Amino acid sequence: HMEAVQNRIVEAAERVPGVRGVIHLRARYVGQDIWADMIIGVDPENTVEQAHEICEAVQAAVCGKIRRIESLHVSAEAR
Amino acid sequence: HMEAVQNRIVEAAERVPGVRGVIHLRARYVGQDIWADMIIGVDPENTVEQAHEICEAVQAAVCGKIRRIESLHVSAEAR
Repeated sequence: HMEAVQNRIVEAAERVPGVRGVIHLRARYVGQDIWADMIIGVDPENTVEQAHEICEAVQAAVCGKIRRIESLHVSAEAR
Repeated sequence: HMEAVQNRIVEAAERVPGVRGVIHLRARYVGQDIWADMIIGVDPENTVEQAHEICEAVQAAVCGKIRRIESLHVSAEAR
């Protein structure tokens, strides 16, 4: 039930330009809502500002596809 | 007592090349040891890899100056 949602989250993140994998995804229910935290991989040669833009793009992409999510935080690490 | 340690932490971080402020510092005692978490500001045009190197440098600088610290995590955001 949750694994199906986790899979949809990872797939949505991986379709955003600049994502080099999902390093980490924590997702849990608060009532019927999902609260999640994730770390994406990015090109180490991207700027801090570009990494920020990719994170934002993932947040928007994931939240737009998975409507039960009411909190999502995305950070980036080199990969 | 803790504020004096927090001040030493911020000052140690600010002396590392590439640090553009301390955005966030949480520090608490676990017994006599300090466990801390901090966010530094960095140039948005630095690479992800450079930001990583600055974080490492801050970790080493802070831990070397403040000997009671037994856990320190450092991350970076644009500023």
